[PDB]
Amino acid sequence: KKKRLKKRIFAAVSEGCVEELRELLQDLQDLCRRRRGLDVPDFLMHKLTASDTGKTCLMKALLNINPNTKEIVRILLAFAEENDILDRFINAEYTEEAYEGQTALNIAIERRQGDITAVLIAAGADVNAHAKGVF
Amino acid sequence: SRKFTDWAYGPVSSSLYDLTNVDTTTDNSVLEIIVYNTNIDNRHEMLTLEPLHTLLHTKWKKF
Amino acid sequence: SKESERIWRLQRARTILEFEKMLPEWLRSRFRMGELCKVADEDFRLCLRINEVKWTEWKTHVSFLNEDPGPIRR
Repeated sequence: KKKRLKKRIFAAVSEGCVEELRELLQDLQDLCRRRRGLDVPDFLMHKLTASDTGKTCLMKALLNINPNTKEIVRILLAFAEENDILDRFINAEYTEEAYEGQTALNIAIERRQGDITAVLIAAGADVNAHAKGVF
Repeated sequence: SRKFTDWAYGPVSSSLYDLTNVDTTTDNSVLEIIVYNTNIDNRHEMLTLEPLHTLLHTKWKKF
Repeated sequence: SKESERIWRLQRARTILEFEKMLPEWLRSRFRMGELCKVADEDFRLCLRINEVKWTEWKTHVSFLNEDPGPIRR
């Protein structure tokens, strides 16, 4: 029925912090298990990332901040661990060739979010990502 | 508000003023009344302000 | 001196609006960015302006408007 799960998660991480995301978080496991053995990391990554911008479900939570945003990462890191695709997700560089290579790590330094920085390092992110682009 | 921040990306912000009654596109705006008015000894400090300064710099620049 | 810079700038402004009054065309010369949204769900109006700012007193910038571009996207 073409459920708006990519649209719903973007409006969730801005302001609808905890409870609306987790009700959507249970919905995605129901939508992946139906194929009973597909290419699993190909499908779940495409349902978290726009085609053109390449923006993840983490970075959209990282651009706008909110005094609940420590919670919005740990819930989102634990979901990427239950499908064992956290490593390709945490190093998901921007690929729209505007400011390409700017990863989810790079937003955390520039926004001066020191607390979720060490959380983002503890998952094992690459601290060496080159960012070419329009700048 | 009459001012917005488009994007930050570090210490380089981009300004954006509202400009709805300020430039000469309507009748009797602030720019027309700040130039064609006597009886004010404080005009030459007024045009230093940011929605007036760079705009009047821009309108002289392009034509 | 150190005050003629301001009062001559007025004498520039005496001419600039005079050329505005001299040309009652449709004004193809645009001098603003039209219909750019400030913030609403419906009101996308009040044509705008762009300048640049500078350094220290950093803070966590909450209210942005776009996904950090410098120029237009695409």
